[PDB]
Amino acid sequence: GFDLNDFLEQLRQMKNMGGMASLMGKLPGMGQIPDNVKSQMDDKVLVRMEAIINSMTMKERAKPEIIKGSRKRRIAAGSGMQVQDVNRLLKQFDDMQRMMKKMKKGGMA
Amino acid sequence: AAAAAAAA
Amino acid sequence: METIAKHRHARSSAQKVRLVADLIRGKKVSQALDILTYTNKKAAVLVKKVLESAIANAEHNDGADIDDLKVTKIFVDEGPSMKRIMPRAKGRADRILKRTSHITVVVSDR
Amino acid sequence: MRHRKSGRQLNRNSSHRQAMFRNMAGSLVRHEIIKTTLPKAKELRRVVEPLITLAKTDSVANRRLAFARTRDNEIVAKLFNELGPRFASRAGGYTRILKCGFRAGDNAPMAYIELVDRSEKAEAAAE
Amino acid sequence: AVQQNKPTRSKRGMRRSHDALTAVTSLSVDKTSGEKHLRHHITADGYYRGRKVIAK
RNA sequence: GACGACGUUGAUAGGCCGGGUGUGUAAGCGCAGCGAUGCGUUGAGCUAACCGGUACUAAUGAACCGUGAGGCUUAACCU
RNA sequence: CGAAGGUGUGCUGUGAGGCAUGCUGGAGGUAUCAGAAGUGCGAAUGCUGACAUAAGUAACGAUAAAGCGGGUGAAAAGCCCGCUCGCCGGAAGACCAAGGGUUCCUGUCCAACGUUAAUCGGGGCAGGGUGAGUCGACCCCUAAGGCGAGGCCGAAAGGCGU
RNA sequence: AGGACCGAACCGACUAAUGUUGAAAAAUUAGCGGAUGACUUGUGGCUGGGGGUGAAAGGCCAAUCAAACCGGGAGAUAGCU
RNA sequence: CCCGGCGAGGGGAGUGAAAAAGAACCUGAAACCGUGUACGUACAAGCAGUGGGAGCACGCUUAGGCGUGUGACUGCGUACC
RNA sequence: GGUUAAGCGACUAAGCGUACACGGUGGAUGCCCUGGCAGUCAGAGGCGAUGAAGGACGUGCUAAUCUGCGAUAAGCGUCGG
RNA sequence: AGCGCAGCGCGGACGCCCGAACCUGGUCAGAGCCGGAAGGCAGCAGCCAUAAGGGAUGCUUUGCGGGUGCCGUU
Ligand SMILES: [Mg+2]
Ligand SMILES: [Mg+2]
Ligand SMILES: [Mg+2]
Ligand SMILES: [Mg+2]
Ligand SMILES: [Mg+2]
Ligand SMILES: [Mg+2]
Ligand SMILES: [Mg+2]
Ligand SMILES: [Mg+2]
Ligand SMILES: [Mg+2]
Ligand SMILES: [Mg+2]
Ligand SMILES: [Mg+2]
Ligand SMILES: [Mg+2]
Ligand SMILES: [Mg+2]
Ligand SMILES: [Mg+2]
Ligand SMILES: [Mg+2]
Ligand SMILES: [Mg+2]
Ligand SMILES: [Mg+2]
Ligand SMILES: [Mg+2]
Ligand SMILES: [Mg+2]
Ligand SMILES: [Mg+2]
Ligand SMILES: [Mg+2]
Ligand SMILES: [Mg+2]
Ligand SMILES: [Mg+2]
Repeated sequence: GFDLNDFLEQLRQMKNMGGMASLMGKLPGMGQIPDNVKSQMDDKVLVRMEAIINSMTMKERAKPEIIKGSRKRRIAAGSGMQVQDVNRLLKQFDDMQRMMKKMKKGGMA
Repeated sequence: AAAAAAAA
Repeated sequence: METIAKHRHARSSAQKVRLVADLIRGKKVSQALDILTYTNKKAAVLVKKVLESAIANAEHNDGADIDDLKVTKIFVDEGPSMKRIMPRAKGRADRILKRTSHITVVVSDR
Repeated sequence: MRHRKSGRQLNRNSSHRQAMFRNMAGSLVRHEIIKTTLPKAKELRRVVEPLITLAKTDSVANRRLAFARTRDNEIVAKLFNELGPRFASRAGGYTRILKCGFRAGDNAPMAYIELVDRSEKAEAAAE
Repeated sequence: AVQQNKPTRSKRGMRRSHDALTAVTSLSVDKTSGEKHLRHHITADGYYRGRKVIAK
């Protein structure tokens, strides 16, 4: 019930502030330097991640376990990133599907 | 809460 | 290494796994399954995994995409055996060695 | 074995075989397919089909077993109302078997049995 | 029921003869140009020709 | 393990039809009796490994192993 | 520009052994003549450790047997959900003492431990979790018995006891 | 009333089978004896090894008893293997 | 980086003089267990060798009658303490 | 050279063995000691109601265990290096 | 009995539809690159069109196979 198609929309729905004042403050107890590392000027990676997804086909966006080196060396060629860059997105996404399945009401405790 | 989880 | 994979521990005894191995040699490769996927013995599920890992090493250590190959070698060796005890007739008949092996699969040229 | 035709058993009590086989029998009616060893399978149909034939009656006869072979008269009611009239044509035969096999841990055949729609014979496409 | 001298080598290596394993050999069936398993049609969908288990 | 039968050119299993058999006159309804109960429907109901029969279900089309005219010498037959 | 050690080889001695050298090896060894021995193993139902054998054999712990559909998962006969089924019920239920000493609950992970699989556990790693003027212990009281100022005994130790 | 009768709990062990590398270093199964009494049981206490306790069998004194276990004299002695 | 269960385990790449030093980590013997190749081997009786010995696989040499392995057949012939 | 006889007749290895190749198992061997094991010389021969030997429990930024230390708690003062 | 046709069936063109993540093309947001600027290059997803390769169907052309229909001819 979740995939890249839905995960991508979550990025476009960031039109309104996108968290420039929200997520930026969702960490009162900053770990010396956690903020800037997350936002990253809001373009260092926050934008790249989207571009990498835009260069993906409807099939890849639907099934994340069907992408190989033949597809990784293609997305980076169009987006402009590298091979490891595209891999990071898949990794961070793998930990998302596992989290968006073990909860119900908020998932708090 | 969607931004308090996907970003958490 | 001419694309290998082998194993270590896990536990499945030697002879136990040495039996299923004989099933696969010579042609092999394209036999990543069927001559294995259609035989159920624990030893089988283990040799296949490493079988694929091995045939997979054909896209990294060396070229020659998966389709040719041969699998001219498959041999299991005795790997360190775990020891345990066994309550029985007051304690006399108890040794229990878990035993374990590997597989060491290979894929060269014909 | 010893000498001629007798049979029907698997490690179990024939005092209990009735249940280990009736609950399962009432399931096919509840559903259609049930994976359960070639044995339990090749053996299952003798309780299902013979109880299927109790259609023509749809009276006291069909109700030879309602309050017994199932706490609720669900399965039985489902019979003289649905299953009975379904296969009214070619009476003989009914449930078919399709090998699945291999049960994980204990390499035992599976199969799953079925009924109409595409049994030993065949059927159309719809519903 | 005790034994007394027993030759690990040679002997036993002989009983092992009747212990080697065996090979299957089966088809693919019309639709699956491969699997089909043994005397089955195909597991991919578990169909011999249509609506059997899950298919079109 | 082996061995026999049959695999749609089919009775090889199961089911289904009929019969046999064994039990002993079901259930339901009606009537008699305060009732237990009895009588009628009714020799009913049920019925296995059986006999006769029936492809309804399952026995699928292929695939595998096994080859490609059979050593030399001599004797008898031969053109 | 490869010592001891391991392994092959060739030559050599009557034999115990000697040398030369390939390879391994990664740092030491020691002609000679003399000196001193924890000085030379095949056995002692020898001692310690490692590995065989039987043998992939017996066995998997009460004969209160379980079937099915979903879920999860790499995989489910065994785990979660559900419907059946069966077993105990002066108990196979509930509570406490004794003893145990986190085994309790939640999340997690499945190497080892579970006589199998294990996503499961009394297993691993985390956290959390036992709140009293009335229940109990302390605490008053004394039983059996113990200890015992001084004391009576007794080589010493120490025994007995107001 | 009763070291009374029958019989569960409870206490005990007469018989047979099974087990005998067991489920178990003495039990399981079916029977069996006592069951208001020289009964049975919880907690704690007291008797120490030539000593204890003993309805007496050399029985019991921590899976040990014609003299417990642990450490010592100790490398006892061994005309024997 | 890649197979895999975001396992185990491994394969590359890199560190290094070395990873034929990878944490099981110096050297790594023996028992014991395997894969490969040469030969012997399914009508033949016993401490399994020793004496004789053909064949076969390789190696010989400007043949010259040989070296290594294996050993059919055959005389003998009951381990050590 | 064509069939029919008679006489011979190697080729097979389920597996087994010997030789060699390569591994596995295993941990000997060689090499090495901020560990032991005799002793020489020179000291010192005692600590404890000023509360010992030996511990329990605490004490660190987390802090499990040693080592320290004691609610002044890996320490406080003071003189000297 | 033998053929030529009609017709059935089948194959290849045409028209329509569908149709390759990259190695096909045009257009190409986001992103990347060159330069002191102004300006370009390369290029992915998507959209449109269109091969190889399919499909429904109307049926022109057309290779070949049929042997039902069934004229004529040997
Ligand atoms: Mg009964
Ligand atoms: Mg030395
Ligand atoms: Mg000797
Ligand atoms: Mg077995
Ligand atoms: Mg045996
Ligand atoms: Mg047996
Ligand atoms: Mg059990
Ligand atoms: Mg614990
Ligand atoms: Mg719990
Ligand atoms: Mg736990
Ligand atoms: Mg006293
Ligand atoms: Mg009495
Ligand atoms: Mg006996
Ligand atoms: Mg009894
Ligand atoms: Mg009594
Ligand atoms: Mg007591
Ligand atoms: Mg005793
Ligand atoms: Mg003395
Ligand atoms: Mg002595
Ligand atoms: Mg080493
Ligand atoms: Mg022979
Ligand atoms: Mg000789
Ligand atoms: Mg002195």
